[PDB]
Amino acid sequence: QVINTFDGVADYLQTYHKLPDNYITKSEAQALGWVASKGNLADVAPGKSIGGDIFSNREGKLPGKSGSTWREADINYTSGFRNSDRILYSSNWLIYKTTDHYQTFTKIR
Repeated sequence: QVINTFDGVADYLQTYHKLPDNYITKSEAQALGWVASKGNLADVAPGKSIGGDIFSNREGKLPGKSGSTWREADINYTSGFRNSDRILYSSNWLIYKTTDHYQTFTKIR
């Protein structure tokens, strides 16, 4: 099976300290041919979801420890345009969720 659910990815991150093999950055996706406005990710990178890019967190929505960095990954993606579901994970593996395109977050771990 493909690890792309909230619990599946949350557990993987906290245990393996990295995203599963089905995640690729936006820049890797783009170089493969992903064109956001065409929603072709599943055509150009079968089985992959966007994940691993740094999330800025300038709006102070997520709780940053002094030297921590936040990263994000798409959740529940299989085909077409990207959805609004994302998993947010910190340097010390704090896990947050958003289902409203980064408007609001809730802790899941």
